[PDB]
Amino acid sequence: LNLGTGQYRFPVVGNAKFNTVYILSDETTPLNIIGCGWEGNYLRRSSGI
Amino acid sequence: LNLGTGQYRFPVVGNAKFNTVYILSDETTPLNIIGCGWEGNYLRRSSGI
Repeated sequence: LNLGTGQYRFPVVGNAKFNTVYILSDETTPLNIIGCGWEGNYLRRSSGI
Repeated sequence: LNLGTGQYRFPVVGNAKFNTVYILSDETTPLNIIGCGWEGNYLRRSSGI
């Protein structure tokens, strides 16, 4: 088998309101997804509360 | 149809105690309102508590 263990990093570049990450595959093969992270620049100008 | 998805930003300029935002329309057409935000300068001189 070709199975492997995480993680896997991949660029999701752009605004948060517009990027829709999704996982289609197919297959004759399993998968497991444990967690999901993200990073990114955050800048709110109006310092709230 | 002409439906669309948010957001929509629009100036509510002035003091908070005096601005009354409200939504009349009419129509033969639906609407949905999910959330509402606002920003604005806040300056309380007397640093309370």
